[PDB]
Amino acid sequence: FERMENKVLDMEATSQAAGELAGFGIENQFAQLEASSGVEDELAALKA
Amino acid sequence: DPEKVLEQAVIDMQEDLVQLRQAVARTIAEEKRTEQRLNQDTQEAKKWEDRAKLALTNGEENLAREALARKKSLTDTAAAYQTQLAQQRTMSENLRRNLAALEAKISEAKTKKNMLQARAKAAKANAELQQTLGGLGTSSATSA
Repeated sequence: FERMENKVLDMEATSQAAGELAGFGIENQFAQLEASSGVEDELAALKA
Repeated sequence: DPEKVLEQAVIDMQEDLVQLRQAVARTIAEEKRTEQRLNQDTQEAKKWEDRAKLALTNGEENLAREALARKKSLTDTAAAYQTQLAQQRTMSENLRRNLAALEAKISEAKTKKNMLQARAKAAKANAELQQTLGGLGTSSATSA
């Protein structure tokens, strides 16, 4: 449990270290992907 | 040369912003590790509450009050780690906002200097052409 909890603290430090830099455009790209998915559902409604 | 001086200043700023990325990555690890600590302390507080429920089922009020005192100690310790976490969260965001501001300032400074250098070189070249074209031909015609 001592070794495992030290690896949990290493995973919290790793999760901070990834999360603290990773502010990106990609969230707005996922909003464009949801808009494109909405166009494919409108094309499916047109086919129906 | 001011061009070499401002390029070196921008290079020094790359070292400083890389140290600020290291400070963000450190602070990210501290907030994640202190979250992990309070998360496991609150899970142990549930285990000690269940130890009190078993003691109360057996009629051992002495063991139940001791187990509840362990629950109290663990939830107070998790509140101490949540208080420290709040300091790591505000520091993490402060370093992040300072990094975004520093990167923007470097980019603007370098591009404004680059266009000013190009305009200054054209201005001196135009002035040099006025000095060479302005003197010639007149002394040639007078000498002839």
